[PDB]
Amino acid sequence: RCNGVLEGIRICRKGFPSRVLYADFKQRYRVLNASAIPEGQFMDSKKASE
Amino acid sequence: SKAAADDFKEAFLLFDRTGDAKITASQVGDIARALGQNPTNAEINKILGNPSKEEMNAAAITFEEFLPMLQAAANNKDQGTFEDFVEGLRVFDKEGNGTVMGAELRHVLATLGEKMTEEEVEELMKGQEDSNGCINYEAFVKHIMSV
Repeated sequence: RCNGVLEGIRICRKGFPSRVLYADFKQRYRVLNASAIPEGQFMDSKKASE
Repeated sequence: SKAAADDFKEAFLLFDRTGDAKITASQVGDIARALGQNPTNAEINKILGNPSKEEMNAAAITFEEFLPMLQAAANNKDQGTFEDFVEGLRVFDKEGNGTVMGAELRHVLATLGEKMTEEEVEELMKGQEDSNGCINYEAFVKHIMSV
């Protein structure tokens, strides 16, 4: 607490902590709406995840 | 429900080789597929065992057990989505055209997951793959879903 560690986590969590790289995003989650998420990821590495 | 489809009972008389109106437990997987149901073989296996039914020892059947097992498999037909079948094979080969190289689909269908014999794999590629060694899976999955 006194370190700043817990305060850096706070400030993080306000922002957007976890940030996924797009391919790293495709592969792992395509399966969720498999048809429409796979198409997206393949069709545009980025546009896909979108 | 009947909609009472009495043609399921008439098809049981076409698969029972003894004519006694019983169908062995080893035929129930293939006859659920012939009535318009595609349960995976592990699912057919589980359900069986789930009910303390051993497919290892002699089996008989009665229509009164085969009817409710077909009705328990009939809810799982919502898993048959063709978007995921064509997108599976679209992730299996590069470039923007739906072609699997011959031996890639034959070795994957025989050795990956539920083992399909290479005799059945050759009977499913016969006609859709020409001598270029490239299977167009847009028409291949269309013809596989025509039966």
